[PDB]
Order: sequence, then structure tokens, then C-alpha cells
Amino acid sequence: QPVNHLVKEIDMLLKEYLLSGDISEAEHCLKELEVPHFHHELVYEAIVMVLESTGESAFKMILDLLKSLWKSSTITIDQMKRGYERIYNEIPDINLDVPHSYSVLERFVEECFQAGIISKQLRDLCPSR
Repeated sequence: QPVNHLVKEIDMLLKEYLLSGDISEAEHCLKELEVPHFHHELVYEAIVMVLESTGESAFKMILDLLKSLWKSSTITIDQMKRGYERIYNEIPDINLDVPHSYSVLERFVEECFQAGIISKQLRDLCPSR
């Protein structure tokens, strides 16, 4: 299949963040991509990475990145909503691939709500509930 160059760049950005811990680098690289109508894909891929990870480090790191991106006006409400809704749609299959993903997703969504970055409506739409 042909390369989706932008998916590749978003995955590289997220992996570089998880490996380096450098939130500012991640933010700057996202802005340099200049893809504000594909920020739903950043959100989607970031949450999939949390679901696929082990231990707590990726969960916290991705939480902190999404917190900063929302709070800095880098992701619009529509893009944020669509990223989470895309995860909510695909979670049955993600959960088959990675058991107990419903519970990880629910914890992640609750922590995002506790951080002020998603509406109560969007939290409540999580199918784990």
C-alpha cells in the first residue's frame, strides 16, 4: 500500500516524544507539520499508543501532551472530538488485539476529563461506561 506520509510523520513525532520525553519538541514538530485539520489523527494515534503500551509512562506522557495541546489552543474542539470518537468507534477491534483496552481507555478518558480537556459529553460517550 502507498505510504501515507502524514500518518508516518505523526507516528514518528509520537515515538520520538515517548523515547525522548521532550514535550516541547513534540509541540514544535506538530506545529511545523502545519496540519490543523488532521489533528484528530494525532489524537487517535496517541491514544492507540497508550493502549498498546506497557506500564504507566506512555499513559502519563500522552496525557500531558494532549493536555498541553488542548490548553495552548493547538487542537480545535472539532478535531479533539473526532479523535476521541474515532477511538470510541475502533475500540472493539483494538480490544481484541490488546485485551483490557476498555479499562485502560476508560482510565485515560477519566484523566483527560479531570485535566479539563474534554467535555463531560465526550467523556460520557466512552463505550467502556
